Amino acid sequence: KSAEFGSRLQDVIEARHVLSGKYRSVLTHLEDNRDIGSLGVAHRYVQQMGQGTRFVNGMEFIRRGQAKLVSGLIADTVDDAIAGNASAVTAMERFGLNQQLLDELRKATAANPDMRKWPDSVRMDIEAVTHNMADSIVLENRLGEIPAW
Amino acid sequence: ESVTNFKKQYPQATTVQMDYDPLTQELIFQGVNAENQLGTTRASIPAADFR
Amino acid sequence: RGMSTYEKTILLHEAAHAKTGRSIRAVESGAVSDGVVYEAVQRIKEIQWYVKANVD
Repeated sequence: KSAEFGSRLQDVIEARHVLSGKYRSVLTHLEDNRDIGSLGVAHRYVQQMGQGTRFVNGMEFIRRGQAKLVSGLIADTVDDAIAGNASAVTAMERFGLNQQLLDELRKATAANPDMRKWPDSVRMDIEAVTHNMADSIVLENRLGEIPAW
Repeated sequence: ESVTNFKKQYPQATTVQMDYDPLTQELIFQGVNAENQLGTTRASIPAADFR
Repeated sequence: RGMSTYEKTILLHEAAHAKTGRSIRAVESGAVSDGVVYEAVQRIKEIQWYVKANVD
């Protein structure tokens, strides 16, 4: 209901920042580089559910549902950091940011807010920063828990 | 020895299940719950030292 | 036997690079989720990340 956050949650559910544009690298990396075994919930139910095809065929749907949510969360929390929220910046740096990248990112975003893609000057760094984050969440979040950081 | 160590590490575990992984020649222990559900505890032991 | 005491210690010092054989296995899905080594790789990668912001 809150006007302060509902808009961003809607965007995270609808996957409007992830399907095309700057951030699709994350979704591409997660989509075709992992399997149903990475859900964790797969292990917890392989024996109640009939262990047949109806299990594996169904689990792919959940994989492709969850990947979009994770990517949308990362995309949201990166733009929030670029905006100025200090609490996010001190969590972004856990995966390798530094003043040099952030200054250039803020400069680039101001000249052109459209940004169908990142500039070639800083592409290969921020791209690697995000990919490191994407892997970590999948490992800590397996149980359905909120990591400390 | 393996069973005693596994139970010492995880007192809350009531039952133990054993499985074999042929690809890496590995033996795996895991705690189990009712309704055929599985827990989070796990352990690994190579076959060479067991033999 | 035809080696000095100093050299044959450097031989063990370089053989301590055995990590490479184990870093690779934790990048490929060979050591799937085996404890100890899987956690050590993660908490070495975390330190690798840390040094950039604050100081493969």
